[PDB]
Amino acid sequence: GQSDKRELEGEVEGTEDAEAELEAEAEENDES
Amino acid sequence: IHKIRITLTSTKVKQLENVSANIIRNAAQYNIVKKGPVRMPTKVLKITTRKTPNGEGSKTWDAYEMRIHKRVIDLQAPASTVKRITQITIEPGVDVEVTI
Amino acid sequence: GRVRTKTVKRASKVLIERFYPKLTLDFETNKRLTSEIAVIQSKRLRNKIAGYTTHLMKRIQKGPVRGI
Amino acid sequence: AILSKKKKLVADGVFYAELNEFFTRELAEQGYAGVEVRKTPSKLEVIVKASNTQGVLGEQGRRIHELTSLIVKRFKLSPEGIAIYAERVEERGLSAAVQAEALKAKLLSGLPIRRAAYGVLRFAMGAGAKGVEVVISGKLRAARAKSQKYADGFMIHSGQPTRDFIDIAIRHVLMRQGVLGIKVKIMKDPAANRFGPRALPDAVKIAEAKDEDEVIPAPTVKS
Amino acid sequence: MLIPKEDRKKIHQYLFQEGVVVAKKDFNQPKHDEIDTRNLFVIKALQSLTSKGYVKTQFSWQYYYYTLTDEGVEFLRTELNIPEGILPLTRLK
RNA sequence: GGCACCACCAGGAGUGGAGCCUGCGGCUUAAUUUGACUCAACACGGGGAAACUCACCAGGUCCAGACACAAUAAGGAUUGACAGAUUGAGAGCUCUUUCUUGAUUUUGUGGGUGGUGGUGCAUGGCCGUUCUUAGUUGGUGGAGUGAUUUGUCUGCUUAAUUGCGAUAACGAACGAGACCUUAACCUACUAAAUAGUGCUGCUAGCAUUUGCUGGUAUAGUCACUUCUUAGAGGGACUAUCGAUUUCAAGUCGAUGGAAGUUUGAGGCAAUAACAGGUCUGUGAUGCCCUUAGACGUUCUGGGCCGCACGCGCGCUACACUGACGGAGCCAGCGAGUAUAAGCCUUGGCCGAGAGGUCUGGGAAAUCUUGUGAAACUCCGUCGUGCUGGGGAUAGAGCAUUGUAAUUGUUGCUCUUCAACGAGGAAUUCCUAGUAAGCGCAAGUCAUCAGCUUGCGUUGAUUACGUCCCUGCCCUUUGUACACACCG
Repeated sequence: GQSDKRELEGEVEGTEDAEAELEAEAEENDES
Repeated sequence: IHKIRITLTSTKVKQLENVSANIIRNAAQYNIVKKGPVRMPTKVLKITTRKTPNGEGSKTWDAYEMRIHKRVIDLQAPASTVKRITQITIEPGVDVEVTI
Repeated sequence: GRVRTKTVKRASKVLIERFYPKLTLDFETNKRLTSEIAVIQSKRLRNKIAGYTTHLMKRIQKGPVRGI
Repeated sequence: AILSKKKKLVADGVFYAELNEFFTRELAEQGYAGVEVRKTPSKLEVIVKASNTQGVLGEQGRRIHELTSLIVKRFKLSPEGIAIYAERVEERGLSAAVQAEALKAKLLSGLPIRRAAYGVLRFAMGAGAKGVEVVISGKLRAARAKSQKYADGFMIHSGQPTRDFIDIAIRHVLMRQGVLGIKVKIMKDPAANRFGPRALPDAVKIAEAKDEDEVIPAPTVKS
Repeated sequence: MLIPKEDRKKIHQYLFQEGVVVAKKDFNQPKHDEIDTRNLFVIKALQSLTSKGYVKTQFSWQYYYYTLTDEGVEFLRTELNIPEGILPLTRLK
């Protein structure tokens, strides 16, 4: 990631993947 | 009544001491005269290897260790009472051997 | 050398700044008193903490101490 | 086979080590975390920890049946001597094990490293882990080998607590160009510890003052 | 490799009925245990099957680990001449 | 400017001078495999290589080439093979021999599979070095258009960016320190016939004083944990007092204390990194080479040991504080097996010894083992002599190890009696149970320890200071360097 680009979207696209998993990982256990 | 010996061995002491303790409790409220637990001199398992996978650099060494501790318990009780104590005080860390 | 660090210096002086009256110019009672006031994970650290605490009180008695 | 006490608990470790290695190779795709061997009378309980306990013990528990059978035939064990159960991990982000292979699957799909590296970091920070650091070193479209460390949150580095609050998992994800080695270092919060120490050695927690009460000169209270 | 017709069979219905195969990586071993045939016979006979997608293979610790696939059962359904309607050990539940 | 026995002061012990074990280069070679060359290469690759390891050399086998095809094939695709020949071989490896099993399988391709092959200047991981030095970073605030800067510093102090102190900074985080393991204290708890003691029996010796020394008691159906072991804890925090200093951080002298040098020693150990080292540890790998007359593998015989030479880690020693020969006789860390393919091996019996035989115990605080070790202590012989200080070179015989000891595995007995009579220029380690002597165990091991890793016995001289040498760090400074002076 040496460019001026691909790191703005290297963070926000990366963090929404985690934000996509916190929601999912909290759905499987509560509704068990 | 029977002259029976029980040995407790493990690598970790909090697990080892717990198994030692409640068995002794099982011989407190039960009026069974008790000998033990006998804290055996600890045996340290050491091996001295070389840090370098190859043979370059400083001469430095890795000294790993294991500490194994033994507790032997002497019992004067029937075979049924001695056997049920171990399954009450079974816990994965300690292996339990009973010898008459 | 026997120079105290900041984690034992600032932790000790907060004790004076909050519990000045019940401390005393004696280590052992201070040693037992600091055992009940602050949660200390190690007894060596508490003996380090309590030691500077009494020494500060010895300084407070003989004059005005700076920073407390 | 009679064995000495020194060579008995050593064999238990080597058996546990070799058994633990086999599960990593065999059940990597289900996010296998670790193995617990709870010795018990008349049974050898083996607890397999994985994120996905449905792929393991799947299609009416077919896989676990052909797994525990693969075990008894190498360890000279009777068929009734072992019983294996599968349990789902409580915190996937807090476990540095599962996220390491979870990173491995994401790495293999060609995703850019910046998107992949931060994709798990915020998940560990989602789980409440006090800190996390991921290191990727090797080659990517270039001959020269370089390293990139992505640290976040609080870190401890030296001393005894590094064994109590830090768990690590190193994997080499297979690339067509060479070897890419990774390291994932994650800390459970000291306040979240239930077994060892609950805080750092230098953590000094001061209680608050009980003073500022009113005292009256000299009464007597008779109850 | 050349395996006699009789010895190859005992390899086959060992891949059925406790069909998970653990073989030590020692081809000069006179006998792989529980399989009354050569140890080198056991590994190679299953290598073809794991070569043509009928059993999984796993290498670790110089120890092999084989398991019978669901797709491999149909291969053994006719070649072993076994009667229909039998599930060896892993599907019993 | 600062710190440092990987620098010096003052010392101690050395090394460097002889022989020898070992390594490096060099030389030779059939191969004498090779990695590594300032600290950070050279008893380092745990690398003490008969076989194997082995990658090398001269020879010989096996496919252990999976799987999809095309070729052939039942009138047999082909494998195992008795006699002989050959070969090192009782390798059906092959050649004459015609037997023998039968669709597993023979040819070519794709596809592979495996490499101690090359590439550590394509890499991972680990280790070493920077550096175990003390250094590193952000939040808010200030400076600057900005990259950045301050914080993160004149001074004192500390082992230390560690604290005081000064302060456009304030309060924090990592590292250090804390933390963990080990050593020292516990007559205060918890217990211990796998530890000991004292009593009590039963017994033995000498004086006869009722005393002194043993053995025995897994029923004397005794007590105890002081000493032996470990688990729960307490105990030190520079404590009190004199000084010195900014009276601050601290330091120096005394008192008590088990301990007042970071209480002693270590484990862990930051931000980025190095063309430091390893593909010769991995079924860890990318690429190049090979892949059946294999660079895979196996087995045979040889090698890493080979010797005109330079160097390093060391051991014997150079004599009398000593050699022997008697007598005294005290440590601590550790290791151990069953149908194996042989462990520790006692006790007894043979052998001068080495070694040999028969039993037992111990899968383990029990037995091996109190590992009754050596220096050391005492008593005599030697009497400064290359002596009886030293055990190189060399011969003969006796055993063990292992299929196999020749290029002597290793030991023992006799004999052979080498230099060495204190080491030039240089240079190394080190401040208290430390240095220096003195032995024992675990490792690589079927045999082999002049080597490491540990342990214990005896046990000092002199500093407790400095920046003079060296090294590094920090600041100021200079730069036309940033692939960063190997520019």
